[PDB]
Amino acid sequence: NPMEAMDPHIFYFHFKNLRKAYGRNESWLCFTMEVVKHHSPVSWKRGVFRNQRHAERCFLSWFADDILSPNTNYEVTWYTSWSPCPECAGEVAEFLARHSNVNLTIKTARLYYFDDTDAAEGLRSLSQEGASVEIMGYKDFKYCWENFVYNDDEPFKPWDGLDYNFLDLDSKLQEILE
Ligand SMILES: [Zn+2]
Repeated sequence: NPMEAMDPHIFYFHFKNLRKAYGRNESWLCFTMEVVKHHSPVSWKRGVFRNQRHAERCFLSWFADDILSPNTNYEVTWYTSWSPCPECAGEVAEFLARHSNVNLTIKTARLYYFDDTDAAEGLRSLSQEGASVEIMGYKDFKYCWENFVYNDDEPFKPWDGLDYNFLDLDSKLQEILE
């Protein structure tokens, strides 16, 4: 179901942190995962998810059906193009509350297009369930380029406005969470 990496043009298009930019009708989810008991990690998995159900649900389906074992722990990290929608966000926090051997860190390139108060709550329900929510910065984009993109060993070229858009996004995110 999931992919290993994505085409460089899909990365630069869906992961540009232009807070308000339509054309991104899909939601992409880069993930990395560490499976571990009570010592060091005994395995790991990374990959990419696209919308085809949202990309969030395509993860939880694949994850539960193929990976989740009751006597093992999971350190999951998400890099999403759009921040998770209210419906998926609630279904993740419900998963998080029932599965304590899973910890999630969500980094998003963007929040939402409109100021939906609905969406700010799902982002809060997530945080209340122990999940870590943050806005992707230069280092996160750089990390996704090197790990989830067929980059052909080309450097990550940051776009104009990266830091400025992240700054406006991290501001709005912090107000949501507190
Ligand atoms: Zn969603």
